[PDB]
Parts: sequence; structure tokens; C-alpha cells
Amino acid sequence: SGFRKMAFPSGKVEGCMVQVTCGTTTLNGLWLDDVVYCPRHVICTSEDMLNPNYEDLLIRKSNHNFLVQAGNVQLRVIGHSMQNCVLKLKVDTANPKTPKYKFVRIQPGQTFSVLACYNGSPSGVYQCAMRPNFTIKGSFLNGSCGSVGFNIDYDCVSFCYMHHMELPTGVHAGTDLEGNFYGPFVDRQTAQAAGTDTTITVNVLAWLYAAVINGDRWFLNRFTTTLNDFNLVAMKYNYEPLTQDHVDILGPLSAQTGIAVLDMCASLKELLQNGMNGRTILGSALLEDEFTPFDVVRQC
Amino acid sequence: FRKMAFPSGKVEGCMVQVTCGTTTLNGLWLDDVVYCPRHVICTSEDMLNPNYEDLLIRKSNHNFLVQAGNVQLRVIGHSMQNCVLKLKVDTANPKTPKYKFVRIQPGQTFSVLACYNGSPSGVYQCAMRPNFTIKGSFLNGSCGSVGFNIDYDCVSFCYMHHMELPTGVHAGTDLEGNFYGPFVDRQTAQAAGTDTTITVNVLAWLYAAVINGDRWFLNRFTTTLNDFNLVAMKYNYEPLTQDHVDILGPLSAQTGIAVLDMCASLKELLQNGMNGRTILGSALLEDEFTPFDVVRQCS
Repeated sequence: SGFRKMAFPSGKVEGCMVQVTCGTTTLNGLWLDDVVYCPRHVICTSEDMLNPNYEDLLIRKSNHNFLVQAGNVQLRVIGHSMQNCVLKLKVDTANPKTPKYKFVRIQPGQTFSVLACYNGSPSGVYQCAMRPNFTIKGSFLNGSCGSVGFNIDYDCVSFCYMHHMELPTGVHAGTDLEGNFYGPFVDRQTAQAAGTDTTITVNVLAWLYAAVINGDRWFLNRFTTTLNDFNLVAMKYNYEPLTQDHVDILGPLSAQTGIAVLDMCASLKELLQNGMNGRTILGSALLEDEFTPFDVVRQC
Repeated sequence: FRKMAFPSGKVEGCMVQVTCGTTTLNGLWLDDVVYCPRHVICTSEDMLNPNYEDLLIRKSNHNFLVQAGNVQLRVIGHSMQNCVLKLKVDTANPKTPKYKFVRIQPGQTFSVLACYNGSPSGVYQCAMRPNFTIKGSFLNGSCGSVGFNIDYDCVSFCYMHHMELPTGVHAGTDLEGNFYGPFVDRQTAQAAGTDTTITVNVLAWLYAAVINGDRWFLNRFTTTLNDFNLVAMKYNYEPLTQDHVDILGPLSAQTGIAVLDMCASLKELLQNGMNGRTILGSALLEDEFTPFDVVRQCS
């Protein structure tokens, strides 16, 4: 048994983190080629944050107002522009540690690693999923704004997230690397409400398939259900509704095993009504929903 | 409040692949020496009662293929230090960090860089269990994977993966080749003892809940060092020493709750359970955060 939530090795990302300072605010930036990306609210004092006029604030700034520091080497800002909610700082030197990279926008349910940074120093790495209410549940202290999220292909780093804000509920909101927020959030200090967080049903189903592959079976039942009956019940437990798209994605898993998808849904419905009754599933005492189908049918 | 692993960049560039015959596994390339488990010199038919000292006398330098990515490393010498092979190579690793070999004690935490055929594929944080194994995620080919801690600029290497026990747990040595726990590097029936819950790490995690404003398990009572151990022992909870109370000091000052007061809360959590409640979003009590981890991640 055993199924550890593993994060990607962070090496390639660590040599791209830098420190950006404007006036008195300092946060983290991302140095790729000859561009440094960082959140635009770096140009705000705490008093501008209630109703920032980003265009007003940026026209009044000069290249020499931005201190960029890659360890002990201080870069020179040669120009700048603003793309949505991210600020792009062109510098005179390219980063020689630039990996092969890509920008992707993810959808809720997907997972990625986060390299938590403070003042341009990496401090830790963890693995997480984008929640259905477009928030992330991680450990970001003051100064982590600008930490980034990524996945790693064969050699290619896919950057998908950059941390902007902490919500009063304790969770964290951010943009893709083109500066478009995930979810309905804005870079203001106004009262923002995260929606209801729900369990990622398709993610739970892929994990339970990995359990039958790894020997566990005590939770299977002889029943089957329809997609509509299941969603009527899952909704009752704050579970995300399942779509045909989700069913097709699980296909190969239900091919390696004998169990049709709507079978596993009937089992999952029984687990919700009864609980665990002390037992575990792949050494876990809770239903895990932060392992995608792709992850499961790749590292069987 | 998530379980965070150290950044792995400084370790990534020290992993290599070591082949001898048909066996392939991971090695740790520091200065001009490669470290790897000694059973790399064993065939699957040789692991029944291996004579390592005899098996190593047959072998020569040219029986070891050492790959650092696309480059090849030439072995100029070999030696054995308890349970690890030391392969002397011809070129020094220019990515060698400032490093140190330390041995840790059960209950302590560290990050593991899980590898396959010399290639890092994942990182995660774990604790050395009181029965001397780790609940890890290693498949075939991850032998030789390393565990580490990062002091400010200095990497402390404290673990090297050797074996997988038939229960899901994994066993290993320090970098000087001394095993953690009562295991040997033979394919035979080996049993990991009774695992217990690291009580001092649970307490530090309750302090961390209190820092994050979750303070519902707090009560007016307190208990004694001797009364609590009586309840702890009954529930499979390692006894609490006076040193443990001294380490929890800085967290008792930040929060105002004394170790034996907080111990009265934990006592109540074990007897009556959680009454359908969560601490930090959990129905179970986490025991893989040390006190230092909580100071690191919080204050």
C-alpha cells in the first residue's frame, strides 16, 4: 500500500526566482529570458490597496524605481509594461538558467507544485490542486506573493499559477502567467467571498480505481447507478457533479479493472452514507481528491 | 498549513545512475566519490545469503557503469563502508554543495528526493518512524534515493534508501552505511516492529492549530508527566520526557499554553475522540511535524 502526494523537483524553478522591490514593498518575481514577471500590486502602498488606480500609479514610475535582485547580482530594469494583473519588467541581461518553458492556464481539479518563496529565496515546495472555487489551500505567509505553480514534463516546465492575494477565509488566489485571475477575484483589498468548496468527484474516483489495482477491495458493492441518480446524491454531500466527459476520462482505468464507472459511483455512494468504519484505503483514512486521472493512469 | 519539503535543486545535480551487471539503481555523487547501496553487486539469485566481502573481491573497476546524464564516469577504485559502496571516479562533481553526513533519531523529519535510474522524479517530506521505517513512495528502481535537510546554505544528508519491506514501509541507512532499525540487506522475511505515534510531534501540531486560531480543544484542566504517559502508553503514544517539554518551550511562550496543560487536551482527544470535529481540517492527529517545523513554517 501507500500513495504519497509527491511534488515535482524544484531545481529548474529555483534559479528563476528573484526579488523585486518598489519603494517599500518587496515580493517575488519570475526571471525568464530577459523578462521578470511579478504581481502588479507591487506598485501599491497599503493605502492604495482599497481602490488602486493601476494606470495612474504606473505612468508615474520610472525604470529606476524597480530594484530587481537575483541573489547578490542586481539587475537593471530597461523598461516595463502591464499585462492584465501582472507586471513585466524587461532587464538588460537574460537569465542563463532559463529552462525550456511554457505557459498554460489550468482548470479546477488539476494539480501542480508550488515553490513557496520569501524575498526571492525558495523556502519550500508542496503539491496541491486548484479547488472548484478557484482557490488553493496552501501555506503562504506575508511575503510569498509571486511564488509560482508549475508542472514538469520530460524537460519542459509548465507555469500555470502565480500567487497574488490571501483571502480572509485563509485561502489564496492568483493568476495565470498572462495575468488573468482564476475565479472572480480582483487585486483590491475589498471584501471578496470564495464560493463553496466542494470535493473533486472525478479525482476521488480515479484514486479508488488505483486502490482496486493495488489490492484494496473491501468497499466494492454489487450495485450500479445512473449518472443522474448519482449526482442527485453526491450533491447532498457537497461533491462536484460528474459529466460524460469525466466518465470517458476514467475509461482506461475501468478497462484495466473490470469495474464500470457507474459501478464505482455506486460504491462511492455507499462510502458516503456509511463512512470508513475504521478501515483505510491505500493507507489513507480520508477520501483523497488531489490525485487526477492523468496522474493515476501514468504511475500505476 | 501544508507539509512542505525542502527545495531540491542542490541535491538534484548530485544524483547519478550506477549499473553493475543487470542491476541498476541510484547513486549520490559528491566530490569525486559515488555512494550507493552495496547490494548493487548482487544478482537476484545472490541476495539469499550474500557474502559481500567475497563478492566484492571478484569485482573490478570496469564492472561499474556510472552515468551522470549523458556523460559517463570512470570508476578508478572501490571500497565498502558497512552497507554502502564507495566508487572513486575520475572527475569531481562541480555541482557539489556544502554538505554534511548526520545520523538522525526516530521522530525527526526530512525531505526525500525519490529517483529512478539516476533521474529525480519527485520530492516529499516524511518522518523517521519510531520503528525505524518511513512511509514513503518508492517503486522498483528507487534504491539509493536520498533523504536530506537543508541548513541555511548546508545540505545535511541523513538517509539512503536500501529496501522495501512487504508492508508498504521502506528501510535504509545513513550515508556512513549504518542501518536504521533491525534490518539486514538480504532478501528474507523481515518485520517492522510495532509503529507508535510520535507524541511530541502531535503536541507541536496542536500548538500550530492554536496559532492559526483553532482553539476548541483547550480546557481548564492539566495533568502530570506521569499520569499522561499512562494514557499515552495505553493508546500507543511514545512516552514524554522532560527534554520534550523543554523543546516545546518556545511554542508555549508564543501561545501561553503550558506543555502539561496542552497535554490535558491531548488526553481528552484520545479517550473521547474528536466528537465529529476537525483540527486544522483533519479528523486525525498529525504526527509528522516536529516542533522546529512549526517554528519554521509559522514564526
